[PDB]
Formats: sequence, structure tokens, C-alpha cells
Amino acid sequence: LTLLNQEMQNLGIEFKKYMSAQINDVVIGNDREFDQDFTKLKARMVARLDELLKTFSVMNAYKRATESHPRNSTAPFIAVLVEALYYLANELEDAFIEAIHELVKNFFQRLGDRLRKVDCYHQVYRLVGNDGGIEQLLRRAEEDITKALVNEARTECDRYVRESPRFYDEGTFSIYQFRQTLQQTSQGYDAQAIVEAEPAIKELLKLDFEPKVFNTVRKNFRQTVNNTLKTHLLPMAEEQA
Amino acid sequence: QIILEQYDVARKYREQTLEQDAEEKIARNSRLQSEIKQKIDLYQTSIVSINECLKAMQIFEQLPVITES
Amino acid sequence: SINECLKAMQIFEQLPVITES
Amino acid sequence: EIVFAGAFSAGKSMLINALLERELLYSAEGHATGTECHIEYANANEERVVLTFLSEAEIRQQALILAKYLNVNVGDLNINQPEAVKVVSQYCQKIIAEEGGENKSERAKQANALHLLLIGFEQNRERINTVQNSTYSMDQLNFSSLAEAAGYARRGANSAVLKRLDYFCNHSLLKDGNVLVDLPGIDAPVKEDAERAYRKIESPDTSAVICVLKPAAAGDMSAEETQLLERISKNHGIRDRVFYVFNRIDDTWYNTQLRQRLEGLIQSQFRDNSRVYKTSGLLGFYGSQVKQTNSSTRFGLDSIFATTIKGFDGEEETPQFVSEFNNYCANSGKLLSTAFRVSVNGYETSNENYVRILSEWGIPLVDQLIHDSGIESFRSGIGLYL
Amino acid sequence: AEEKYPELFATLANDLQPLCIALRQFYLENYRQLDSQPREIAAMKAQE
Amino acid sequence: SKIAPQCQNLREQVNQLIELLRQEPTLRSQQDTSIVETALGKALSPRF
Repeated sequence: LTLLNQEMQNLGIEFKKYMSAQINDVVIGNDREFDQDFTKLKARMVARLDELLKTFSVMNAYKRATESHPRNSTAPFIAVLVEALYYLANELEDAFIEAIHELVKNFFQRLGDRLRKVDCYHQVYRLVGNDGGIEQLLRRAEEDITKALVNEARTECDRYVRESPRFYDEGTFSIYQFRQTLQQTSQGYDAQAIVEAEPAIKELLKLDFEPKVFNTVRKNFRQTVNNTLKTHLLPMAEEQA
Repeated sequence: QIILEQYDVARKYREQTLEQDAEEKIARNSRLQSEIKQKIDLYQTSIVSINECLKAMQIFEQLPVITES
Repeated sequence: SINECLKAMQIFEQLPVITES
Repeated sequence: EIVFAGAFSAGKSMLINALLERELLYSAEGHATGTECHIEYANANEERVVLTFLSEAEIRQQALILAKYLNVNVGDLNINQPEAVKVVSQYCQKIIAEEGGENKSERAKQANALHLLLIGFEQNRERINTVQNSTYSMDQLNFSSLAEAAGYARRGANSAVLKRLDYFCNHSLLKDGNVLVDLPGIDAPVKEDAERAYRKIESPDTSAVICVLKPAAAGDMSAEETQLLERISKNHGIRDRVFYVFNRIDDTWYNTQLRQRLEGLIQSQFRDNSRVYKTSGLLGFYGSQVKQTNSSTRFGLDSIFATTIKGFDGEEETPQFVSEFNNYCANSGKLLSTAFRVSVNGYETSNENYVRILSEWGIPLVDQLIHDSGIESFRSGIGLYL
Repeated sequence: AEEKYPELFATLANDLQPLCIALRQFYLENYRQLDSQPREIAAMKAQE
Repeated sequence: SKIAPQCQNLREQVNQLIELLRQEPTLRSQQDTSIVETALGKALSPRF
């Protein structure tokens, strides 16, 4: 009996070592499977940005503006810029959330699949009749981790709406060009002549939005994921021990 | 490690008193639990009369308490 | 006797001596 | 050990008298300066008391401080000379006439305080020792009973010269070995006294701490009170043995603005509401004494309030208890949900209504008043805790 | 006699709800809190 | 006018709840019965 008690202690020590090694390897990037998903995530996000702005149309932004004001059937001729930022940012945010769910889900299932082959998992199951709550704790931790990452993305993508100093670059685009289309040039409230200026504004958005995205994904997003996983798992493992 | 190996000894050592502590503690919870049960009964009777009094003229009802479970 | 006296109210026991062998 | 703390003239003396249902202490305004009293259980046949006095140096320092505040030309004033005392007495009487009364202004009260202190010294010149605090018992000073000592002590002249009192009475509250302690106000002019209070409060020997807070009436926390709360809140070693108490809540029974501010403050700062109590010691103390009277003495007017009821012009003055009682029955609204239907007549004097109301309903109204006072709950709460 | 008089009771009930609402909530929280604790000695002893 | 038997004891019934609120040490922070006091006074012995 006393010998058995000693063995119970070792299982906890071994379990923490295995969990720490698995988490630590991901931080160093040695885990090849995790890296493949992360680079895939970055490629999709950048591709979405380029594709989204290249297919941007002024009319769709105008259409969204009218819906935002149910008591009016016209626009001030300037809200298209505002709706573009909200539309551009909100669509970008949705892509982040969708991909993040897949990333976390794939990691946990792979961790669980490989955790059932090591001795530590079945030595305890050999010694006792139950799993010891690993799955219950693992499931609970996975759900909690997903919540934090989603908040991180939304709390970071929302800042993109704020206009950057490059947004007011007169050389690339001047806001007073509407006078040319408005100074006895657009006698009908159709918002059709504005379409001629679509190529210019697309460049302005690219200059403004090309940064704040490469900087985010390539600099900060990687750090958040690594730190979040480590801080949520290690205390859970100690509790399980 | 050695100190933790003698967990059984401590259990036998204090088994002579754990019965008394548990017996006293459960009594404490039961006594307090019944106390509020008495208090809510007084509250329920009072408001019921208040609602009945206003029932004759006005329809503005109050909040009763029942089936706490 | 000290332990018995405190047994009525408090559970803080003392250290006895037995089976020195 | 039970400790009561609060600002000077905060009703602490009045509050202590309320709990024991006796007037063993005196709650005269502007007179309870540095008076510490201890009460312990004793057998009915073993009741006694001890007294202590101040020294000449402290009296001169207090006289210098009082003169310093009053700006009186005290050129090493030798209070031993009746001539100088009379000259200062005429000055104090002159100031009373100028101010219209001792209680009219704070400066007037301090002039009266020194007036009574110097007179108090003059009436007890023999019992004062130069350095050591003279100590005597009931037999040593020829006092025959605690009532005689209480009446002797209640006098402003004697009270101002008594440093400490050690009462020994028979009461159920004190039977289990409970000690009641009164400390000088932290806001007193003497910094040494304030340090003593903090040392006593911070002393682990103390079993419980009682805090009397004026903001219930003032509506805001004073600098000294803010300092006191910061010490208590920042002190983790005593935070688990604190019972906050608010006195003179009756002021808010007819003031909406003050009540609203107080309610917001309580809900904002004191989240530990399990040890927060509300009471009005002034009403409770007098109500308890009135229970000892009856219609024969006009419910205490001929026996208890015979001194207060006596007016200077001969017209029966309304005691503060009576004036608040009439207001309590009229605007407070506590009786507004009771079986009583008391009505106030504007053509009758306060005393006439006071006699009429009691003659109509009687003791049962008093019991409700004491029940609404909250003193009974406070005593039960501390007794259960200890 | 028919409009202002009944309104007095109507406002009284509206002014009573804010405090009756709190008393019910406080009691239920404490009552349900105790029910969480076990009752049998065997379960209680194992917890220790 | 409408002095019904139910209204006869309404005076004491309200007092019962007030005591319960005062008894609870923690709930005295929310104590705001003063508003109810004034309303009840106008309900009985009406004054227009």
C-alpha cells in the first residue's frame, strides 16, 4: 500500500513533464503540424485582404449606408467612406474568428489523439477504473481558451476603423473631387457619377490598410496565441495532478 | 515524500474526533436553515393579506414566494 | 484530562504518549 | 474589552448611558474632555467606584490652551487667587452677555468651558495634587452612595477635574465579564491623547471596536474621520473585528437630502454591511428613563425633567426629548404604520401635548419608540458576537 | 373621490415593490446556498 | 369611505416587513423605507 502511494505521486510529476514538453515545443515551433496551420492562417488572411479590396465596389457601400438610416432614402455623398471602413473591418474580423475556431479545434484533437499512446495516460487507467477527469478538464479548458482568442481578435481588429494619417493623403486622393461631380455636374440624386472615382479610393484604402494588418499578424498575433495556450494549460495540469 | 507516506496514520489518529465535528457542523447548518424557513413564512402571510386588501379596488399585485425547492 | 476538558467545545487536541516500547 | 470611539461631543457619553439604562455618565456639550470611564460587573452589595484627577501642570496647560484659544491675557495666571478667578469670571460672564449665551457659539462655549474649568478648579482646590493624580474611593471622600458620586460627578465643576472613573455595578450585560471603555476624541487639541487612542485601538488586547460616525448627520467624512477610516481599512489585523455604527439618525427622518446622501454613501463604501448598525442614543436613553415615571410625576416632568422643564422666565421650557418626541410623532413617520393615531394640536404647548399624548396611549407607545431606536438590536448583536 | 383616491393606494404599492423585491432575492440566495451542502454524515465525513 | 376588513390591519402588516428589513444587518445599507413611510401616511387618513 505504501509503495502504491509513492507511485501515485510519480504519475503527477510525469504528467506535468509531458504536458510542459508538448506546450514548450509549440512555442519553439518544433511542432511541425502547428506551424503548417499557422502559415496557412496567415496566407488566407492576406489573400482575403487583397481579394476583398480588389473586388470592392462603391455601389455596395452606398447600399449599406441607406439601410443604416431607415428614415431616409438618400446619403450625404460622403458616408460611403465610413461604410467602407466598417464593411472592410467587419468582414475581415469574421474571417479571423472562423479560422481561429478551426485552429484551436484541430490542435486539441491532435493533442488528445497522441496523449492516449504515452504510458502516463494508460498507466493511471491501468491503476484506476476512471480517466481521472482528463477529458472533462481538457474540454472545459479548450472552450475557455477559445473565448479569449476571439476577444483578442475583435479587440484588435476594431482599431482598424480609426483613420490613419495616410488616409488623409491629398496627393493620392482629394476629398473635394465631389465638387467636380456636384458643381452643376450631377443634377440627379442617383450617386452614379461617383463611380468614376472608384480606382483612386481603392489605392487610398490599400495604403491605409496595407499596414495595421501585416504588422498585426506578423508581429503580435503569434505572441498572443503562444502565451494564451501556456498560461491556461499549465495551471490546469497542476490542478489535475 | 516520507511525511506524505503516513497519511493513513493521521486518518486513524483523528478518526476519534471527526465524528463529533461532522455531527456538530451539520446541526449548525440545519439550525440556520430552519431559521430562515420560519422567517419566510411570516413574510408570505403578510404580503398575501396586502394583496387581498388591494384586490378589492386595484390590480397592482406584489411578488409572492412559493415552491423554493 | 486537558484534552477531555477541551473535547466539549474545541477540537484542538494535544500530543499523548503511549506504547513507547 | 469594548472600546467606543468618536469625535469630541459626538454623544459618546450619551450613547454609553443609553446602553446601561442609567445616567452614570454625563453628556453635557463641550465638557467631556478626556474623560475615560470603565464599567465592570459587581455584586449588588459590592458596588463601588473610584475617581482620578488631573495635575496643576496639565490644568495650567489646558488653561493656557483655553486662554490661547480665547486670547485672554493670562500672564502666568495663578488660578489659586480668588481675585484673578473673579476677574476672569467677570470676563467670561461679559463674553456670555456679548455672545448671548454659553451655547450660542463655539467660542462662547470655550469661554464657558474655561469659565467652568477655572470655577471647577476653584471648587476642588483641596483634592488636587501637584504632580500625582489624586486617587480616592467613596469612603475616602466620604461619598455614601454611587448616586451621590454620580450627582457629584455629573456636575460640570467636578466632571472637568475628574480624569478617570472606574464604575462597579450589577448588570446582566456585564455579568459575563464585559468591559466598557470610552476614549477621548481623536480630534482633541492634545496630540498625545490622540496617540494614546490609536495605541489602545491598535492594541491586540482589545476585544471589539465601536466607531461612531458623524457623517450620518454631516453627510461627509471629516479629515480626522477620513484618517481614522484609512487606518482601519488599511489595517488588515483589525478589519475583522470592526462594528461600524451611525448615531443621531433621527436628523435624517425629516430631511430628504441628507438621507439620500447617507444612503448612497453606505451603498458605496461599506460593503461589509453585516456589522453596520443604525441607532439614536439620545432618544433611547431618555425613553428608558421615562419608563421609570408615571402620570403622577407628569411622566417625568415633575421628577426627571423637573430641572430641564424649569424655564428662566417661569414658562415651562420644552426639553429636547419632548421637542423631538413631538416632532417624532408628527413628521418622522415611525408611528405612521402603528396602531397608534396620535395627533398634535397646534394650540397646546409642547408639554401639554406631551402630557396629553402619554395620558392617552401610555407605555406601549414608549416601547415602540425604544424598539424603533435600535439600541436593543445593537446590544444583542455585540453580545452574540462576544 | 373616484380618481385621486384610488391613486394613493396605487402609488403605495409601486413604492413597496422596490424593497419587497430585495427581501425575496436575499432569502432565496441564502436558502439555496445551504442546500448545496451535504446532509448525511457519511458524505460529510468523506469531505473532511 | 372604503374601510374594508382587509384594510383594518394593513397598518400593522406593513410594520412587520419593516422590522424584517431592519433585522437583516446586510440589507440595512439599501434601507430607504422613508419613502414608504410618507406614502402610507397619506393612504390612511387621506388629506386632499
